[PDB]
Amino acid sequence: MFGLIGHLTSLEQARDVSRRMGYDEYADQGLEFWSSAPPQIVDEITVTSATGKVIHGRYIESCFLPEMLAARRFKTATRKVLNAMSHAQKHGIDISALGGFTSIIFENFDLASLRQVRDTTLEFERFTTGNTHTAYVICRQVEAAAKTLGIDITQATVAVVGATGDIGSAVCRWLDLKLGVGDLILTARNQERLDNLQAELGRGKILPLEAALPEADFIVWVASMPQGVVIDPATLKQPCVLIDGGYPKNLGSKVQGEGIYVLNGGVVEHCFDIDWQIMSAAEMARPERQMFACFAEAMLLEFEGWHTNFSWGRNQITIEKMEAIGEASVRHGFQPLALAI
Amino acid sequence: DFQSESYKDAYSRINAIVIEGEQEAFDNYNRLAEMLPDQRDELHKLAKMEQRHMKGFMACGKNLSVTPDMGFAQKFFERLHENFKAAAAEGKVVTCLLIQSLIIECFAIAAYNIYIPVADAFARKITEGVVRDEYLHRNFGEEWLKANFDASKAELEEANRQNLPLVWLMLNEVADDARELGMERESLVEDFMIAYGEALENIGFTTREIMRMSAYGL
Ligand SMILES: *C(=O)CCCCCCCCCCCCCCCCC
Ligand SMILES: CCCCCCCCCCCCCCCCO
Ligand SMILES: [Fe+2]
Ligand SMILES: [Fe+2]
Repeated sequence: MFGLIGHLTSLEQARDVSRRMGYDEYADQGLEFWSSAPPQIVDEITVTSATGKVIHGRYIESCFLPEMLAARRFKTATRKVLNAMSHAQKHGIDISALGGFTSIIFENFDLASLRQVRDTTLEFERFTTGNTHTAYVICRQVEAAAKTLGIDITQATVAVVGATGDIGSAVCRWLDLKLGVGDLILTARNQERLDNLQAELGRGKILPLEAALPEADFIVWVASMPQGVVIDPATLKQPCVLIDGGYPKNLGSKVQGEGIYVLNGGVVEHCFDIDWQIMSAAEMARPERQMFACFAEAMLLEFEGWHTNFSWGRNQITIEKMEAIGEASVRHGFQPLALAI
Repeated sequence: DFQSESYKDAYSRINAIVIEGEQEAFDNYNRLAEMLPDQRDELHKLAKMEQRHMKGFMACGKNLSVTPDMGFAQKFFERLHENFKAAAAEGKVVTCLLIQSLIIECFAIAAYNIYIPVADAFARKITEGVVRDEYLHRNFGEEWLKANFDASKAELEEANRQNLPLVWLMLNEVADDARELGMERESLVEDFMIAYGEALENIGFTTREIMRMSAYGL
């Protein structure tokens, strides 16, 4: 049994998705109610691999909302994640993806040292962040978008916004060693983490966001932003490819214009219909086929029988792990989401 | 953290609530023993194990130099007492079980869990003893109603509607009180909903049912 632990992107989305399912009690209430709400299994999932193997899974709603962080409800947010993980273990789920901000909260607030949740002791090998698969998928999306637009990736500039993060640092390593990208712009908040990533990569310029934007042919957005920034088209090159891998989306608005291509980063599409409701709630273009890559990782781990915390922690993702999850990804029938033309 | 000044004021009513709570539990379980003959022995066991908790919390009010306001605590439980006595008088055992082994137990589970990490060392040690018993009392109500689920469902839904809103009123009454002891209302609601939703799932309710039932009155 695999598990998917996620959360909604806003209170308005949470109230809308609740009302659209039968959950009217959650649709009528505000932040304080969500702050005390328990985790809930709200979807049963069956997936068939291209190899024919059938797996089963469950979606767990954590009831975390990004506004909790802006309202500084840091302890609330911590409980949402720990209660959701405890819920997965109590129900005997073998491997669960910590989607979206639940993995970020887990790391930023050192939740490893809080692993006793009521009568439960969390077993970290039953969880993955899914970040290895997300980093792999985003790299394939860069590669394919470049071929699709007639851009030579070895002659082009890629800016990685969030380059010090777990996903961002993996993408940088693969863009360097497997794609031979022309040049790499590293962008992030922590100077020391940037300095260290530049050393370990042996290349890349460090630039603030406002100076990275106008220089980039591709911008990979993998920043841990609760909110989403507003980018004016006029500041960007033409053509520019925005790969927005954030959840919530790093692009707080629709960036549309001449020579601007926006791609939902870290999304895969399956060769078979999947019977479930949660990707409709997530506004995938094809909600019966498409899903976030971190959730696909949990499916891959269950397909392969790799019941372990395959993606864990921060900055531990290696090229060989990305290659391994990527081969499993193709084999079981997943393909990276491509530019929509 | 002080264990000084207002903490004793607040602790007077809280300790009172827990004594009376454990008292109401002793009685409710005795009357259930009459109401269910074929488990009269088993119920009498849980009932006695409750008096032991009451002694334990008497002790907690002792070595912290607190005198518990037994009047306040009796007003605190009046409605649920009133609802219990009337249901038992009418022979409605399904409703009695929900009040005592589901609602009141999960109230205690939530309260004590939240209390332990902010308790002084002595009360914390004792509190940690009781909390695991309460989970076992919960499981008695759980397993009975689970055996008689089809026959009991409608009355459970009715008793949830009649009594769960009292929990919310009670948590509001005692809120800022409980804050002085270092315990947040938000965490109390969550722990209650977690433990109550759990018992309901074991009993047979589905997720949308539990979500409707657990939030009723909130
Ligand atoms: C992975 O890489 C990022 C994953 C992001 C998290 C995706 C969560 C999708 C939302 C699922 C839909 C929620 C529906 C249940 C709402 C229930 C409310 C009571
Ligand atoms: C202990 C402080 C918690 C604050 C919440 C109010 C006091 C506790 C609620 C009442 C608990 C009653 C439990 C009685 C025994 C149930 O088996
Ligand atoms: Fe008790
Ligand atoms: Fe009890």
